[PDB]
Amino acid sequence: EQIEVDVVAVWKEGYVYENRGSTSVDQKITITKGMKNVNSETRTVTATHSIGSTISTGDAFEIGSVEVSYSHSHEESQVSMTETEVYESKVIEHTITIPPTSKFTRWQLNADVGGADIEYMYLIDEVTPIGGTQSIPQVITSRAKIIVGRQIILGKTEIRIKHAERKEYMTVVSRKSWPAATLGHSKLFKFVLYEDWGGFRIKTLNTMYSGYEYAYSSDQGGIYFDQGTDNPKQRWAINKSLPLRHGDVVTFMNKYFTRSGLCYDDGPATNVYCLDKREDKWILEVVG
Amino acid sequence: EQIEVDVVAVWKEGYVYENRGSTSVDQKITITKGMKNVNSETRTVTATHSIGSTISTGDAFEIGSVEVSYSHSHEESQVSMTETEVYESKVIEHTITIPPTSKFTRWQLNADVGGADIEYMYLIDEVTPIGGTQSIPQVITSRAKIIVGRQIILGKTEIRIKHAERKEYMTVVSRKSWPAATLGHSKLFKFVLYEDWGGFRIKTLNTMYSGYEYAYSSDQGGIYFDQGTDNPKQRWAINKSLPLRHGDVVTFMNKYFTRSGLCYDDGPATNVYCLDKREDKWILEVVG
Amino acid sequence: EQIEVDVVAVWKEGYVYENRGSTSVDQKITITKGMKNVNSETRTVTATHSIGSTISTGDAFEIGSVEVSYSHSHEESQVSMTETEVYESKVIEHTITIPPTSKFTRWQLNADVGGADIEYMYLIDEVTPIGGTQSIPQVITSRAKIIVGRQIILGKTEIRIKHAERKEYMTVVSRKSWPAATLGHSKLFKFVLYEDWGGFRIKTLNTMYSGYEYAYSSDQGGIYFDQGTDNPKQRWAINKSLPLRHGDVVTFMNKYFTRSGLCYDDGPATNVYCLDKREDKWILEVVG
Amino acid sequence: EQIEVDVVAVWKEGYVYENRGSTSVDQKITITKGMKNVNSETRTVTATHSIGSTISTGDAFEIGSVEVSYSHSHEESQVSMTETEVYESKVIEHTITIPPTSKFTRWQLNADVGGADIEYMYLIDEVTPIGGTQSIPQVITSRAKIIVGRQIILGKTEIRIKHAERKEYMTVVSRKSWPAATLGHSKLFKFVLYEDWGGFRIKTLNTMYSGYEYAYSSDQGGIYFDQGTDNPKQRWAINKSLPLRHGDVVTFMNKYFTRSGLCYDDGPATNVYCLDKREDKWILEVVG
Amino acid sequence: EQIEVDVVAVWKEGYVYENRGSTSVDQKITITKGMKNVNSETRTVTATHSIGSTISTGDAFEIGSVEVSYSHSHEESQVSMTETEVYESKVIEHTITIPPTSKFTRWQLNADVGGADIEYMYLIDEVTPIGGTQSIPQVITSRAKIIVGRQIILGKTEIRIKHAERKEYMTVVSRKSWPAATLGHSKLFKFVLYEDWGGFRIKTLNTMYSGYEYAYSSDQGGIYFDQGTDNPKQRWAINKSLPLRHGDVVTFMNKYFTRSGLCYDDGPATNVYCLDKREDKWILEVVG
Amino acid sequence: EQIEVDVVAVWKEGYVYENRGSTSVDQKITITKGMKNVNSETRTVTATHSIGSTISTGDAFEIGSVEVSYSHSHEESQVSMTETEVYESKVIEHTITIPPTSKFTRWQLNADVGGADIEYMYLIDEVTPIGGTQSIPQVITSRAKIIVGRQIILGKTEIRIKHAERKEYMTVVSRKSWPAATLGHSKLFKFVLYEDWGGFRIKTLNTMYSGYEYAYSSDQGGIYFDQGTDNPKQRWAINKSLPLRHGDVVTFMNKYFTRSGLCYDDGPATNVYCLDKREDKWILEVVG
Amino acid sequence: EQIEVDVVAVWKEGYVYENRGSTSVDQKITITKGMKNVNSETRTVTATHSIGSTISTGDAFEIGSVEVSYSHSHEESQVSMTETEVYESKVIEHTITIPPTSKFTRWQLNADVGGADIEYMYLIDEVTPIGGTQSIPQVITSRAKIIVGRQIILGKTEIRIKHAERKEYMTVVSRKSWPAATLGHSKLFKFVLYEDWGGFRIKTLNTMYSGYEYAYSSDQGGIYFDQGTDNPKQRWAINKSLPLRHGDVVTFMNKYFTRSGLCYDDGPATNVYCLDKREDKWILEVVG
Repeated sequence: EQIEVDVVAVWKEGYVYENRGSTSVDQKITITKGMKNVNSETRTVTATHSIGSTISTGDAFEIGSVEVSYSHSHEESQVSMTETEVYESKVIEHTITIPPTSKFTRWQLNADVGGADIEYMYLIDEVTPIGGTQSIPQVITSRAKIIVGRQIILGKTEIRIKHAERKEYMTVVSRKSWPAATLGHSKLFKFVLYEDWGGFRIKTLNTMYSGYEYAYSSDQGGIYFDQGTDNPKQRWAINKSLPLRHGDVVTFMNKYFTRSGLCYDDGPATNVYCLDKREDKWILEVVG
Repeated sequence: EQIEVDVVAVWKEGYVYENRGSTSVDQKITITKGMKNVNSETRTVTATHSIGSTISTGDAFEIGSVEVSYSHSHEESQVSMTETEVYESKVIEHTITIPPTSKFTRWQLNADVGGADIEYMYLIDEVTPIGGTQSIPQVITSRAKIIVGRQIILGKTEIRIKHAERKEYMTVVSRKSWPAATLGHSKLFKFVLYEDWGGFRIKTLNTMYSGYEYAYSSDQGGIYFDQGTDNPKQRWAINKSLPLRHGDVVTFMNKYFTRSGLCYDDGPATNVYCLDKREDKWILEVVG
Repeated sequence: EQIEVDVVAVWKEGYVYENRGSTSVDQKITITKGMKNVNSETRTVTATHSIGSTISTGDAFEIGSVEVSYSHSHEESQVSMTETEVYESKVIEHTITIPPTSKFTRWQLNADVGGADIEYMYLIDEVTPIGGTQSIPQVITSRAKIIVGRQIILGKTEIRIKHAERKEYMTVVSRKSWPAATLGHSKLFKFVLYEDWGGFRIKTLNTMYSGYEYAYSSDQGGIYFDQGTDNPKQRWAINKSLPLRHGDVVTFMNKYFTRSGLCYDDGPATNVYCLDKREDKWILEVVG
Repeated sequence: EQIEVDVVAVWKEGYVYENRGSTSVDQKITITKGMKNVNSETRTVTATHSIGSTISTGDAFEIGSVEVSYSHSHEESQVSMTETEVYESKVIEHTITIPPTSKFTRWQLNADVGGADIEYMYLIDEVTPIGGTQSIPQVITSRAKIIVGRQIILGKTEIRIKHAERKEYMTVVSRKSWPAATLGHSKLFKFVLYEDWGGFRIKTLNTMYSGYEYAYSSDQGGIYFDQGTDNPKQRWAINKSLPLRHGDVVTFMNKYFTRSGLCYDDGPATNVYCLDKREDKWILEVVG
Repeated sequence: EQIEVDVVAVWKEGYVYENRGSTSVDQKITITKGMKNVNSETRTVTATHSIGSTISTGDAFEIGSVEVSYSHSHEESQVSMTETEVYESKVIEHTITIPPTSKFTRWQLNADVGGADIEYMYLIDEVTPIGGTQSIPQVITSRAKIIVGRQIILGKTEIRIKHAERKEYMTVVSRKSWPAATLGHSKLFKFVLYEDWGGFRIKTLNTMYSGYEYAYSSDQGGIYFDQGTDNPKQRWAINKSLPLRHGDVVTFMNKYFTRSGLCYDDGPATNVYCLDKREDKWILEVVG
Repeated sequence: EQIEVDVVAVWKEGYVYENRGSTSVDQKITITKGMKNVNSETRTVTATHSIGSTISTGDAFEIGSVEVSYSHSHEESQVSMTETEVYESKVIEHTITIPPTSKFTRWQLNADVGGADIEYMYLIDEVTPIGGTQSIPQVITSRAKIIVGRQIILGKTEIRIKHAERKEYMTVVSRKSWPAATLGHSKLFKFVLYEDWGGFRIKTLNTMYSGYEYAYSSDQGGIYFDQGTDNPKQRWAINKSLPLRHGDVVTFMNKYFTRSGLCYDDGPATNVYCLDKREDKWILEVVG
Repeated sequence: EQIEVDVVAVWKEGYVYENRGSTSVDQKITITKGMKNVNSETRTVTATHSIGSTISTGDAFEIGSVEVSYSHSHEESQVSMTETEVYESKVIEHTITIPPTSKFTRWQLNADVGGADIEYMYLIDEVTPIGGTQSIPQVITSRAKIIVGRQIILGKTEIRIKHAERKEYMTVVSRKSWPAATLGHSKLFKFVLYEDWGGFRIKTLNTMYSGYEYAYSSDQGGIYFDQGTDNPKQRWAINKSLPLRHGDVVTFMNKYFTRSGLCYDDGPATNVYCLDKREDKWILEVVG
């Protein structure tokens, strides 16, 4: 089920090499791009035992005083660091033999695909004789055909929500005596996105307490589930325009709490919050 | 005993290279992905001995005072750091000679297999002439055939539980005068998963105290074994839908304590707890 | 829709190699240029419990005093560093065999394209016999043809604003009871640039409160939206001369607050400010 | 519009290799030159809460005293480092097979071009038989032909000033109720250099307040714009002798404040100052 | 305008390799020499706000005392490191196949050229059969022909002085109401070296105050310009014997202040001093 | 003017490889030897401003006391590190194909040449069949022919003294009202070594004060010049036996102060001292 | 003057590789052994100037007190680190193609030569078919022929003593009014080893005070020279059995002070001591 689309590729970085000499030139251009995230968690437990003892004689031994301050201190400290480095590089080398009196031109464009919100690095290497009218592509526009996943029909489509950075699915647990959203490795928990005039409602199918089905943000910040109402707190706002599709990255922004968005945070007894300035990317996928 | 399945591969990262020049181009793309975990445990023992002695004369030697504060301090400190670095990389290089007036297109998809919860990196390299209608695959869906292990029949199947990160099996030991779960290298300890209307019950076969067979979470957090009851504390919730199979990664989430899950933690005299926000991955395997 | 333009390339770095010997020489020149940005965020929580106890006897036990100061201190500290290294290199090697009694000359120019504000590294390698009249290019001027994107018609063109460094779009949220600009991953929010005699007005289409449409800077610094007036606070100044085009990097400088410019900053409940000495680069793109 | 010039190349570093043996020798000489600039900006926020409580009994409980000093301290510190490494290397390898009974001689000269103030590394490799009269070039003088940019006619030439290190153009903003120079990404701001008997005057075309056109240094240090007068404060001194040309690196030194020069500095509400011992390099370029 | 000269090359480092076996041996000797200079400049701004409050009750609440010392401290510190690494390596590899029953001998001499004060690394590789009378060159003397720059005629030669390490020319500015020497990027400032019976006088041509022409050292240390006198303070001593030539590295040592020499130092409002134990190398060059 | 000499090479390190198999073996042995000296000089300037204010009420507000200790502290610290790394490596690789049933034997000897005090690494690689009587060379003695520089005739030979580590010549300056030795870049200063029955006298030719010609050590440690006397303080002791030659490394040890030797040290207003336990190597060279 | 000897090579490390497959296998085994010694010497000079001023009003301003404690502190610290890294590696690679159904066996023995106290790494690589009776060499004994230096005749042989680690010869200087041993670069100082019934006596030839010739250890520890006596303090004990030879590494252990040995140590005014637990290796060599 593919769809046509207008891709646009804006410039990023160019490079030209005008070989004028009689000899040819071998040329190698390596573009490296590398992320490296490290998450350390040191716990330290220091324990000191100090025994001070001062012997002083000023009043009775009149003429002056001798104050002998002995002191001892045994300090036992136990540290325990725990790093977790994760790194990802992408080297891209291109070896080209540039002929004599030919200029080589690399144009690195960043091709952003419309609709789908996909982007890809679009290099353009040319080798042509000199002198000539140089054609620098500031913005290229290509007509692409995206092969696309199954469309999510809002209402009557069971989709499981997944956090993109964590790779942990959205689950339902009982905080207080209320159903509440939490990140978890379980794929059993499913959701159904609904659309009213107000906005998007995330309804659960697997809920502990019966009736309490539609997700909403509390005054505190945490996510709980309530009954279907006309409350703007239980509505949400999706970043991508309809229709929603398989493997679609979205960011649920609360309608009442306009600033805040559905996100991960290390809270007490719940870890899916609607905090101010938090637009966490949720990949949503469909069940078989 | 293989089974059919719908694999789906969502986009991750793309890359295009439009060679337009008369000369061909050799191209090398190295994708590195490397984890590195380091676990240090420093113990430090400092020991100071300080001998202060102050001689003061203000009262008797009237006009002012001379206060001579001598002091000494011998500090013997012994440190003992112990790191344990473990690193795992996976470099993936692809050398390709791109012909003249041909574009090369790499599409990196992340192929998530349905049911089994397996995922794999699915690269798609193409080399085709220009200009042409570009076909960007946002979501590919493939029909795969998983060769699958032996199915776990809930009741009448002896399975030993194993912690995925630690590679240590679940064992039974006597905490207080109660059988309790602990991580250990022994494979002799076996379990039988049962399913009632409430949820999943982890029953032991090798227990110290007779009768106390089914796993349950205490008010404290630690795991103990009790008799068969209608208590939701002794039920559990598995992340993968049935049927359970060999080499299946699961996360046992307590039914009463909805937030907490069966997990590893450095506690006193037991190291398998049901702590809040802890979904530790247990690979469960079948005995021969 | 391409346009002609005068490119100018000013000198950066030169290099000459006069091989005079009878034997030829293989020559390899690697130009590396590498950025590496690292963003750590350590949170530390130290917790000390100290129990001092001093036993002193000076008054009653007359002749001097024995002051025995015992003390204890248990210090539990938990650190949690989180780095996020991102690095980008660009190595450029050129292997050339220089013949006998020939000089090789590399001239590295930095070719700045006019109008479009694009720049690219322009190397010039020559190989010629010796001795000869050396031709050093301080400033080359080339006539280029920029392939350019769709032109933004000021008024009647829906453009979404995007922060260049963050790759986050400009969005509208309700700060206080006022519509206010914020960075966000949502592409649904669109803007229309207007031009009066005073300057450039950024009007929103998707606003929460009706009427409050045109962006303006407050006395505090934060960006809010107001009605259309003759106020210089709601005007702005764009760095590139007209016409504005697709994928155009701009810097909106407030007309009233001449120093300040539309920018990202970690504020409370809004993150798009007009702070003094802040010229953040906004790529603006057109909707399909 | 090229011009002739006398290039002079003074010695830097030599190297000789006298192969005397019957076998030839392959020789590889790599000259690396690498800059690496790193700009970190750590912000740290420590927050301690300490609750000391001491219970003492000396007066009433007569014979001595027991002073029990309990104390607590919770220290929450949040660090946030942000490095920005930028590195640039230039490796230059030359592989040469030196024949038997031939000496190889590399002479590295630093060729400084006259007038234009351009410099380039000028290597001289020779391979010749032995023994012979060695010709060491301490100072070579070459006649070059610089291809030069468009000449700046002082008065009636609109030139935009650009900071070389920052790559940020000179702009005009309103500090106090006075037009003042600031660095900015806007290319709209233009200047016209004038020459009187006193010195060089930097006049603006785009000024906020009408009349206040010519740049001058204040008693504080900051740059403002005033009317045309016979004041030496508004004159300047350019490092390169006339005529000024496209892509010309200059350093504007104030005539009154002889020590100080037009430069970048992080001041409050203006960032282009005339500070003592500051000769910042301004590339000045011409408008199309 | 070349001149003959006696080069002398004293030993540095030798190496011999006596291959005695029937098989030949490939041999690679890499001599690396690498400088790396790093110049960091960290600025740190710490700001603490601490609110201590102690509540004590000893006098009225008679029997002992409870002293409850609460305390708070918010410490905001901003660091800003700025390194500037510059590195220069020179690897020199020589691959040689040593034949059977032949010894290879490398002798590294450091060839210091007379008069001109130029030096160069002079390797001597030999390959000869064994056994033989070994000829170790402790000191070689070669007759070279230096190609030399234009001679500086003392009086009637305009030369601009340049600091070798900084690559900044000597300039004249007004410190107090006196002309004073400073480092600067301007090449407009010229000097004329004069020679009397006493020593060398550095006269300026471009001076602010008329008459004050000849350089001299003050009692403080800084360099100013005075009228022509018989004062030894305004004389100087050059390290190289006459005649002075183009691209000549010199060190101006004051005649009165025999220890001190013309040098760079970060002083207030002047940066060219005559400090004790400072022999900074000034390259002096001639104007076209 | 070459001279014969007995070289002796004592053992350092051996290595044997007995290939017994039917297949041959390629073998590569890399001997690396690398020095790396780093000279950092950090200057730090911390500046604190602290404003404490305590409000206390105990006497008047009778029953106890409230002591509110507010405090503030602004700490501005500026650091400025400056490293200067210099590194020198010498890798020596030897690739050899060892034939079947042949042993390869490397013997690394350190060949110390007599008289001249030159040393060089003397490797001996052999390849021979097995089994055989192994010939291990503990001490080899070779007859070499040193090509030697011009001999220094003690008296009537102008030689300039040079510090080996610093590469700075010995110069004469006026400390107090006395001529004194200092390190400097000037080659104009010359010396003449004289030999009496007592020892070696370093006489200057270029001296400021007439008569004060012969070098001597003071009671303080610094080097000054005095008239010719029978004082042992002005005599010296050279490490190499006569005759002295060009490029000869010597260590001048004072005859009176037997422990101390002529050396470099950072003193006030003189930097050539005769300190205890200081045998700095002076290369002495002859003038043309 | 060679001598026969029994070499013995004890096992160190083995390695076997049994290739059983039909395809051959290329195999590369790199043994690296690398020493790296770094000797830093940081000198730091901190200088604080602190101006505290407290204004207090409690007595007169009755009801409580305001105590305003202002304070200032300017801390100027200058650090100066100086590392001196010296590293030496020895990589040893052996590339071998192991044929099908052949096992490769490396046995690394450490061959210690008798008498001479020389040792060398003795590898044994074998390649043979499988299966076979494996012959593991725990201890090999080879008959070698050491080519040996000139024998030292105890009495009537002038030998100069040299410290192995420092490469500095033993010299004589006047500590107090006594001749004393010191390390120095001078080769003029010679010694003659004598042997009595008691032990070895190190006699000097070049001594300052006449008569005081034979080396002995003081009660302090330092080495001085005395007349010939029957004192065990002036005797010594050599580690190698007679006869002593050229380039012989020895350790002189005092006969009276049995624990202590002739060694280097940074003492005041002498640097050759006889300290407890110090067996410094002295290479002793013969004069020509």
